[PDB]
Amino acid sequence: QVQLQESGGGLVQAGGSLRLSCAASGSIFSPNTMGWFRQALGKQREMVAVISSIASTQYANFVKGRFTITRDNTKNTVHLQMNSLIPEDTAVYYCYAVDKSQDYWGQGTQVTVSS
Amino acid sequence: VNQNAQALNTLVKQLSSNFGAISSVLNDILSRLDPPEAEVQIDRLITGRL
Amino acid sequence: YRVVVLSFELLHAPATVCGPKKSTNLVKNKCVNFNFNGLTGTGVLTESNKKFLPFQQFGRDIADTTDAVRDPQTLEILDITPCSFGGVSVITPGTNTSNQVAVLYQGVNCTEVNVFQTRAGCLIGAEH
Amino acid sequence: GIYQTSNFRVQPTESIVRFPNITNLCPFGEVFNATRFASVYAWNRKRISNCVADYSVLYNSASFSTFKCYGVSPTKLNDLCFTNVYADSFVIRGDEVRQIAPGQTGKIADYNYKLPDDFTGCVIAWNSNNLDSKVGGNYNYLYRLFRK
Amino acid sequence: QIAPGQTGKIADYNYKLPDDFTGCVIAWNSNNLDSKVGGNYNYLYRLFRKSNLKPFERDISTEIYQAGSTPCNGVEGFNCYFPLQSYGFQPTNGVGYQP
Amino acid sequence: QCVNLTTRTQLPPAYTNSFTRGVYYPDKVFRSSVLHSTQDLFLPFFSNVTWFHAIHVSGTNGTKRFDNPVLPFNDGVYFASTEKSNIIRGWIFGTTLDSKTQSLLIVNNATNVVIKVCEFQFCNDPFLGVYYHKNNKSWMESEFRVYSSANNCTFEYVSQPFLMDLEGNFKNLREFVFKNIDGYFKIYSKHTPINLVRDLPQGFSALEPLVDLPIGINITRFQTLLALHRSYLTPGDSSSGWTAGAAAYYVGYLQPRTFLLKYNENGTITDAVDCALDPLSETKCTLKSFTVEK
Ligand SMILES: *[C@@H]1O[C@H](CO)[C@@H](O)[C@H](O)[C@H]1NC(C)=O
Ligand SMILES: *[C@@H]1O[C@H](CO)[C@@H](O)[C@H](O)[C@H]1NC(C)=O
Ligand SMILES: *[C@@H]1O[C@H](CO)[C@@H](O)[C@H](O)[C@H]1NC(C)=O
Ligand SMILES: *[C@@H]1O[C@H](CO)[C@@H](O)[C@H](O)[C@H]1NC(C)=O
Ligand SMILES: *[C@@H]1O[C@H](CO)[C@@H](O)[C@H](O)[C@H]1NC(C)=O
Ligand SMILES: *[C@@H]1O[C@H](CO)[C@@H](O)[C@H](O)[C@H]1NC(C)=O
Repeated sequence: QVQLQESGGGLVQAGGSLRLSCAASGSIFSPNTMGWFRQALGKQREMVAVISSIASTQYANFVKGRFTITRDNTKNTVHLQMNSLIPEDTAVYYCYAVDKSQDYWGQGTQVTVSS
Repeated sequence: VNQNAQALNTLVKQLSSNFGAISSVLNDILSRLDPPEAEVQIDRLITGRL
Repeated sequence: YRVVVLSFELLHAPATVCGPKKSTNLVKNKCVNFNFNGLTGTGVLTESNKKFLPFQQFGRDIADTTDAVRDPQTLEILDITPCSFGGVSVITPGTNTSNQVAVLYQGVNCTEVNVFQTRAGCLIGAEH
Repeated sequence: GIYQTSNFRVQPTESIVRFPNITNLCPFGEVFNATRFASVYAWNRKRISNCVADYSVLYNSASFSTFKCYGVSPTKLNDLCFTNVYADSFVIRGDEVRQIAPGQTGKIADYNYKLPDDFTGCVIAWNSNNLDSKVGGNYNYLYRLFRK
Repeated sequence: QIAPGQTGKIADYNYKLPDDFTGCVIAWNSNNLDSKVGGNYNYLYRLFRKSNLKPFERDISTEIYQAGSTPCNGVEGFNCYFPLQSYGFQPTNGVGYQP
Repeated sequence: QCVNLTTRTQLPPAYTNSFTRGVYYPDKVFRSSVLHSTQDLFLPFFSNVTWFHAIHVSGTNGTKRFDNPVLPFNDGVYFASTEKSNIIRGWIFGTTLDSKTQSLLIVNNATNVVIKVCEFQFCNDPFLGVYYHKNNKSWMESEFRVYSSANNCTFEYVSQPFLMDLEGNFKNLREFVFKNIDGYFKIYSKHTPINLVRDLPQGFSALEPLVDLPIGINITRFQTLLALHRSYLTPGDSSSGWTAGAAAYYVGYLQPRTFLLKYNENGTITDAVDCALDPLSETKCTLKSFTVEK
């Protein structure tokens, strides 16, 4: 039972910053790929960003230059720093642990930005 | 014949007694009460019927 | 935006707004769990020639058992009967002689259960 | 000899339920499918009683924006039986729909229709964009902003 | 809600204690340990499940529950909700809402 | 709107005997050839029931006035009516019978029944001004002068007439039992043609249940609604009313009793025993049998 812990969201005024975290535990076969996805009520899963074991970072055009992903090799965890927040980012975000077979999916943290 | 019929007639009629329970019907206690307090009412029926 | 607020009153008073009540087809001449107008039980149903008064919805035995009932949808009368039951005595010679046994089902027919039907019940395994 | 070892007992396999076939029904159609809804300062409370209320038509109809309920789950209304049901249907704005729930504030929640913190009941809304709006603006729905 | 024979979202949908429970329930307030100023949402709670739990039964399923008649297929929407909501553990909360 | 009548002048009470009348079916269970004991609110056997003329002519001049007093309602009422011209139309039940408390109203016109519970402002003398048409005379139009206003209505019931059309010694007995238990108002009724018996006849007729209504209000007092065929503006010297109130109604009060009811093979209560009447009935109830041996 590979388990993913996501934390660090909530309500933040426009222009604020937050840092969400996913800890992947269990099997998580070494050549894994951890990604972040967006879903606002009424829309689909929007690919926010992706990082592989190669250390390469891939970001979408929606949040150009605003969101960053950081890796922790010792615990094999991931933290996205979401800064310069805009009301268009009001959506629940989820983790995509590609692993090497049984793709895992997240539990969710609410991200709200409005004034 | 009369005494034996009376003994059985009394025996069946005792099934309708509550003996302190909420209902003489077991299905009206289980489906009107959570088991933890439904066993307190049912324990009054087994004792009465036994 | 069209809005309706449905405020529901739950008081110690009789109810006038009720939900729908589920119904199933009437399985006759078979051992079934039945629920007629809230009366729950287990047994088989048969067609009865009784004529209940229109207000009367249930039938009662000399004791307290309910023998007859009126189906709510179809106004036909149906009489209830207990799902068959009885003791299972084992007829055996001494085990030091033989381990072969015959089974007697007390007070039942030979359909619900080298078969010999007796007044005491249905005997299986013993030759007549 | 003979020995009574067990007790044979025919068991039932299926269950049958027979209730009076449903007939009487509540006038939700006169409420949710009504042609006209009153202004938010003369609210329509219609009393519903002595009829059977089928709530699956509403909750599974999916023709209403909201289905919020307080004190009762929305999937058990068909099982519960109530003394009375008060139906209040009004035309409001969407951003103000969040103001119809207990414990809330706002011009509607403070001035129009106050909901006590202890509700039991359901707020169900829709969006009458193709029913209540006209090209020139529909000003037949009046709204207070000031009270003592 | 943590005792034999009780009901509630935790009692039915979370921790299931048996009737014969030879043992002790022990608890203390964690206001100065578990709460943060911005709210600690690391503790997640289900409000919806298909059925009540068996005793000492533990479910970590994250499947989106179907509140309506249409299937959710792992995606929220109309009458589709994720199981776990987060908790507003804050040091200014009242005793009832404190950790 | 209501019309003021004359003072009732508090006519002295008059009683009569109820020979084994008022027995109703307690349950909806078909019982055949069996003796069932039920403890419930029944009218005692051989009891004093108070009887009132619908119209009483007692004055020296010959005044005709309705005798429609407001009577108490203690744990059920047995209302019997011996009439031939449909001059009794219904009843009103309540505690204060005004706008302060909710009240129940039952009326029967030529077509259906009207049952309401509202906050009626009942007048002192409610009635129905009742007149034929000029050409048909098959039916009779009714003008309701029962209540001044009605507010806060929470129930409405319409069904087939409780009282059949009675339109010359073919008197009919209508026996009703009204109970108010657990917020349900239960009416049991039976109708029997009678012949040459002024008072309640001797015999046994079981009252079939008529209707169980979920009003859920408090009832303490009740009144009887009458049909005014004559004119209140101009009272005739005589014969303007219906034969000086030959028809009458008897009211008895139910009390908690244990009854032994005998259901015959075809489902009807053919006999009853009141256990507290006489020691013989007590012996019958203790033996559960209608016959006792030496
Ligand atoms: C129930 O439905 C059947 C079939 O339509 C009908 O024949 C019967 O009269 C109904 N009974 C009532 C009145 O509930
Ligand atoms: C019964 O069986 C036993 C075997 O345990 C044997 O010793 C004994 O002789 C037998 N007796 C008879 C009468 O067959
Ligand atoms: C039940 O037993 C009787 C004998 O008493 C027999 O005549 C009858 O056929 C049996 N029933 C069935 C269904 O075989
Ligand atoms: C007994 O004999 C008759 C013939 O007379 C035969 O029909 C029947 O089957 C026999 N019964 C048994 C149990 O052998
Ligand atoms: C019934 O009334 C008569 C007088 O008409 C009286 O003598 C008798 O005692 C009364 N019976 C009861 C039970 O009150
Ligand atoms: C049985 O019912 C019939 C009417 O179907 C009736 O004539 C007869 O009197 C009833 N039996 C008794 C004992 O009254």
